[PDB]
Amino acid sequence: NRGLYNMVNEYSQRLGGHPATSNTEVQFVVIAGTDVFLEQPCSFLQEAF
Amino acid sequence: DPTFTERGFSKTVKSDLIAMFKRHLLEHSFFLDRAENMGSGFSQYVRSR
Amino acid sequence: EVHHEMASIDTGLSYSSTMTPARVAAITTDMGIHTQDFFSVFPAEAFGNQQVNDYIKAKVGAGAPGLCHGQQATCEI
Amino acid sequence: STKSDLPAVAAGVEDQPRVPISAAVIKLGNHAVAVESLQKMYNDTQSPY
Repeated sequence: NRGLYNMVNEYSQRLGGHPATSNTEVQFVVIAGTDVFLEQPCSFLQEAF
Repeated sequence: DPTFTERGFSKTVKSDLIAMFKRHLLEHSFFLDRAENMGSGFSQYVRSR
Repeated sequence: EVHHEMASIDTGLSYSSTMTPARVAAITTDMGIHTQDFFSVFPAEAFGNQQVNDYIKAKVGAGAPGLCHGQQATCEI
Repeated sequence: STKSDLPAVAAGVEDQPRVPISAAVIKLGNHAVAVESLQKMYNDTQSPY
């Protein structure tokens, strides 16, 4: 709900939204990945394709 | 290609590698043969290959 | 152990850098059909009978050794 | 005044001697831009680019 520029800054500065993990079979949920590079656009707009 | 094997070898990555083996075997085989069919691709295709 | 500490500041106010996804290198997740079960999600709940519950669990709900497509996508309903 | 203060802003940055550097450059519109890839060092160290 917060300001736009705050959303955009947090978008790259931080992870979040509890994204699923990579290179695993069952698609676990991750909290502290070692070196993972996640970028989720569907979270910000709340839309599915 | 180092981008595929940056995470070591795991089941998901091995499966991606074998799928790409199948694709690339079916597509880019006997390259100079299709080099005649492509037409204007004459030199840039073979040079790139 | 050798240590080394650095400092950084952004000078201008407005944004000074932009990334862009340019080329799709690979598709990790397979887009196929893999329903996420609930009986591994909700193990505590159960029906009234043990007979009906066992029958239900055996008919439908029931580590994969090998996978040809990749990291399977959980489909939720 | 900006001209009177420019030596104060560059605290010895113009003083340091310059050396030629190897990098690809392109002309976009009016801006000259340097374009490069650092993947050699990360491929040498088996770390994710």
